[PDB]
Amino acid sequence: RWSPESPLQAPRVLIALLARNAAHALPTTLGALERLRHPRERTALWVATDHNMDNTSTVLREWLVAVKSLYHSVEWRPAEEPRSYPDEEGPKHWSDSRYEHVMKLRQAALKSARDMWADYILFVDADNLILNPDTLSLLIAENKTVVAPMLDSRAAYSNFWCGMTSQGYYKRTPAYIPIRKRDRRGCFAVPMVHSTFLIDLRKAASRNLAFYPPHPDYTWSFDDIIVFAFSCKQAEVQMYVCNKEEYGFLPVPLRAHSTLQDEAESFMHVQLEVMVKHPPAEPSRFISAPTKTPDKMGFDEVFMINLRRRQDRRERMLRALQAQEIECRLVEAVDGKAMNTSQVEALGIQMLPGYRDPYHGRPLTKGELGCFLSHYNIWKEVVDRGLQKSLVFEDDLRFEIFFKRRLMNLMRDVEREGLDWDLIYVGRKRMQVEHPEKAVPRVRNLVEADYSYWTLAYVISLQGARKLLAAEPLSKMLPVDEFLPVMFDKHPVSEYKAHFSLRNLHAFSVEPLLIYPTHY
Amino acid sequence: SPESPLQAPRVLIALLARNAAHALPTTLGALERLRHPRERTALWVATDHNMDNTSTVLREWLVAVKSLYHSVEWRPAEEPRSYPDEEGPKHWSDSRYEHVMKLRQAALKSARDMWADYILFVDADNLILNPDTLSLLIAENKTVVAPMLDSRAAYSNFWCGMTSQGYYKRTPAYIPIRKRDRRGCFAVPMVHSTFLIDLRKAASRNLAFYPPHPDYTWSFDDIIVFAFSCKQAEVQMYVCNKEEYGFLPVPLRAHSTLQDEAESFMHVQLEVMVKHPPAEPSRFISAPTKTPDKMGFDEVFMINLRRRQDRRERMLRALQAQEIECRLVEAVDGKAMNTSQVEALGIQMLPGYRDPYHGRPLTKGELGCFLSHYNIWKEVVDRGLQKSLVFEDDLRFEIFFKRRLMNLMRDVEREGLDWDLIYVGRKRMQVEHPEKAVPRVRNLVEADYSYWTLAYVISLQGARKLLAAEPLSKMLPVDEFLPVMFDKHPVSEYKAHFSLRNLHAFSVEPLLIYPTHY
Ligand SMILES: O=c1ccn([C@@H]2O[C@H](COP(=O)(O)OP(=O)(O)O[C@H]3O[C@H](CO)[C@H](O)[C@H](O)[C@H]3O)[C@@H](O)[C@H]2O)c(=O)[nH]1
Ligand SMILES: O=c1ccn([C@@H]2O[C@H](COP(=O)(O)OP(=O)(O)O[C@H]3O[C@H](CO)[C@H](O)[C@H](O)[C@H]3O)[C@@H](O)[C@H]2O)c(=O)[nH]1
Ligand SMILES: [Ca+2]
Ligand SMILES: [Ca+2]
Ligand SMILES: [Cl-]
Ligand SMILES: [Cl-]
Ligand SMILES: [Cl-]
Ligand SMILES: [Cl-]
Ligand SMILES: [Cl-]
Ligand SMILES: [Cl-]
Ligand code: NA
Repeated sequence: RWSPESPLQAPRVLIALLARNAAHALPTTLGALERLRHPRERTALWVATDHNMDNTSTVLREWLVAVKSLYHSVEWRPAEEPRSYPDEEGPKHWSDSRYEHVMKLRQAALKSARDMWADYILFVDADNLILNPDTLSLLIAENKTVVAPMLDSRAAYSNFWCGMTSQGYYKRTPAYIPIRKRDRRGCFAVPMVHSTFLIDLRKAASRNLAFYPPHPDYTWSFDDIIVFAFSCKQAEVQMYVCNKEEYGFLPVPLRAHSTLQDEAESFMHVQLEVMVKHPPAEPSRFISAPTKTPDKMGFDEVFMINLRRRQDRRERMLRALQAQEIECRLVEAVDGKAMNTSQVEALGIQMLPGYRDPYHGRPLTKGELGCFLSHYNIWKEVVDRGLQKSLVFEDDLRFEIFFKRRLMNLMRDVEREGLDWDLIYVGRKRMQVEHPEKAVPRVRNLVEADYSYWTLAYVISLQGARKLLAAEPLSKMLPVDEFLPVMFDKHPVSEYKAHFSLRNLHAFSVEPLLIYPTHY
Repeated sequence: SPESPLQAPRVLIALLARNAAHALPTTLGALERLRHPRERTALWVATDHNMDNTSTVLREWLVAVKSLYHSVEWRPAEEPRSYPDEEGPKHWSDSRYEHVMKLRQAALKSARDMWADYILFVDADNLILNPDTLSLLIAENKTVVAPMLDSRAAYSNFWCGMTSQGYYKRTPAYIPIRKRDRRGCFAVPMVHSTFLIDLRKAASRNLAFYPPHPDYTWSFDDIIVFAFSCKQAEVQMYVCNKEEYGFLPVPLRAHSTLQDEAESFMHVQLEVMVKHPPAEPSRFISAPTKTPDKMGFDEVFMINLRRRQDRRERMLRALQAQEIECRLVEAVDGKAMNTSQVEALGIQMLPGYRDPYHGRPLTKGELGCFLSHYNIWKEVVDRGLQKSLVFEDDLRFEIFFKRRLMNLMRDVEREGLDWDLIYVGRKRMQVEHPEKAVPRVRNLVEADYSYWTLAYVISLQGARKLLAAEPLSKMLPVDEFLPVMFDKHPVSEYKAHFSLRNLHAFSVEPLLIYPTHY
């Protein structure tokens, strides 16, 4: 008698989470873990927290109380005091006592996973955003003993090394950049993975892995990720990292003497990166992130040019600003194509005679016409309202880490040196690279702007806005990203600089650039 | 870059023990020796309503083995020692049925809560000889599968039919499965006692030992409730008989006794030693020492060729387990006698005998076999042994052999019966009609034509009658010489050579001893 058997239940996974000073990330992080597409009855939670200066243990307690019932079992290990290690130089410093405790904690979770007869233990760092809900399944599918998903960061940094130095140090190899950029996809044998990775406790070799104490043959630095990575060579467990698709993101780790506000803003920049091509990462339905309140960053006005039909750029940029606690006046761009040639003459507009595209030798486009007129209207509004220092934004740009603090301090430095300035490039395309641009003395992170090529974001002074309107550019219309290099007299073509008599613009660029385009 | 092997699946062995002290050294010994990794095994043990030291045996075993297993759960309950609504230790009152169903549901919840792959139920008196039974059952990849355990009778731990009312039902499938005629894993409506549940299967979630299913309307019986639970879960119960897995005592009536159980499980140990080495106990439990006696006979003999050590040790083991003590009579090797030593004894064959099957004359083995029985006959007369019991060395003891044989001799001597010979093991030849009953003495018949010498009781008056005929001059095979002496041999030529055939011979009925190999 043939009789069909019912399906096998999903593998049993223990999600082990260590949390110290992570209240900034838990709404986005724990919310992602809830929504993992793995049956919660085949999932268990293991949570350890201590040495907190923020309200990390409170947020965890409330999340766990909220989801305790959906899971197979929950383990809760808080420790309110002490709030910091007796041998630390700061919270972002990795002392040996901190290295030891975290090693003991991951061993504790590992033993905890073994004792409950789980199939897998998945480690997730508290600021590791596992955006893809299928990540756990895809990692279980590769059938590796220790496999990790390649999480994306703002820099080359990711949760894996391609080389190692026979003394445990990091090592570049030709394979890193290809894997990191998803040019080669697959699951690659690597000497080091960390942050988030999946251990398959079904494999016999997993019985020989340990996070603490180090292997008897260990002879390297007291460093948690090195100790575990060495446990894998001795167990002959090969570590793998996969990038076959996107899984999640993570912030670049700070230095020892970094602050918590550094870390908080770093994870906020992670949320920005996600929004470059994804919807904003949603929080848990039981945890709320604290209300933020924006400001103008000390400028007199913050503009953002946006064409009304570009709705999604608008919503993205306003989300990107809200999270940075930045507020702006939205300025509706002039649709150049919507201008019949009658309305073009009604404003006295004529192209700069004999203008050709620097790459296709073509005339001024209706699109560039509207772009110029949008900035021109902002210059007109600057003079009307007498705005001393205004910040101008276009609507398709990605922000650097610590954008607000880094910009507010250059303005404070420029002011304390009383620098006579008209225009400060916050984002541009530096066309003069063969020798460094002339550093501006006494003002850190500021150079004299040579030939540039964009208008993504700049700071304009009321003096500068007068100098630009003064040139009467409407009659000699030129792409605004070239009208400016003409005005600070660094444009290459001399024929163009002839049509403008008084080219007296003090133009400086922020160095390095704080704003880049989304698409490149 | 190769991946390491997967660990063995995770099994929880659930063990409900009540009044099992007679079995646990043997049963637990079998379990602790299963070929399946101990780290991939967990123990769940619950005991209560004990009248024997079951609690102490399990505790003694658990304390020893605890440190080798993934986990040990342990649920003892010393008081009360018996159910308030019971009629005896072998009575299954509703309170017992309810408590047992709850303990199995308790184990099923335990196996689930600990993320086990399988829960294995083994009753405390189920002997799992085959160490591969657990691995073999896991391999069949079923959701509820039981190994077919062997019993002394047609009983086993499965049914082939179940009525619309939940009652047992015979089908033509049962006997071939039971005898290992068909060897597979067969879908059946009932398995119990020892079976394996696959907790990896989504359907195993719907299984429950207690409470009964909402649609349940049958008797408040534990095995029925679980069987109906699989039905509602659309889980097919299977039983496999591909090889031998283990043995199992036949259950007893409600008004049965603890000693009936202890001796009935000893018969499993006996049935095991028929074709296997004896079933060893756990190396962490000591079995209770046994004090052998003589059963009231003046002597108990056991004929054994000195060369046949295998037979000797087996019989000695079988006798010790039954608390019976014997006098080993080294047999007479009829083949080792050169013709001159045959003549020294003055032995002539009965002129004309030929085997009723292949027609050969009397053999050398049949000679020494007669001389061994003959030499014991002399020793009964020598020592004045009123009643003695004679054993050969290749015979299979029935259940309750000791008490049943003692009780017969007791009814015999109470009725003052003029007896000479009592077959305990034989081959009955007259089978057309029943042999004659001996009034006022149950389980005893006047022996007609018989044809074996496995086991028999003999009296001093009988030992004299045999030696009186002086058979060494007219020697038949010893098993034909007796039906001559009590005047039933079909060959009147053979009965002619014996002038006086006055022997009073009887037979236990049914027989208490049978041959091992046929
Ligand atoms: O005393 C502590 C220190 C850290 N953590 C937790 O352990 C994880 C460490 O995260 P961090 O952001 O603080 O660490 P980094 O971003 O600096 O990157 C880390 O990546 C590895 C983590 O897998 C190693 O911890 C490595 O030493 C370290 O550089 C976090 O989940 C943190 O919350 C604790 O529970 N208790
Ligand atoms: O109060 C109790 C009653 C019983 N048991 C245990 O239950 C198992 C089965 O009981 P028995 O072996 O004494 O009874 P049976 O030999 O007759 O076989 C059983 O066959 C099925 C096996 O489950 C059913 O349990 C059925 O009720 C019962 O007859 C035994 O291991 C016994 O130790 C307990 O632990 N506590
Ligand atoms: Ca981190
Ligand atoms: Ca039984
Ligand atoms: Cl420093
Ligand atoms: Cl310092
Ligand atoms: Cl320093
Ligand atoms: Cl114990
Ligand atoms: Cl049979
Ligand atoms: Cl039955
Ligand atoms: Na420092």
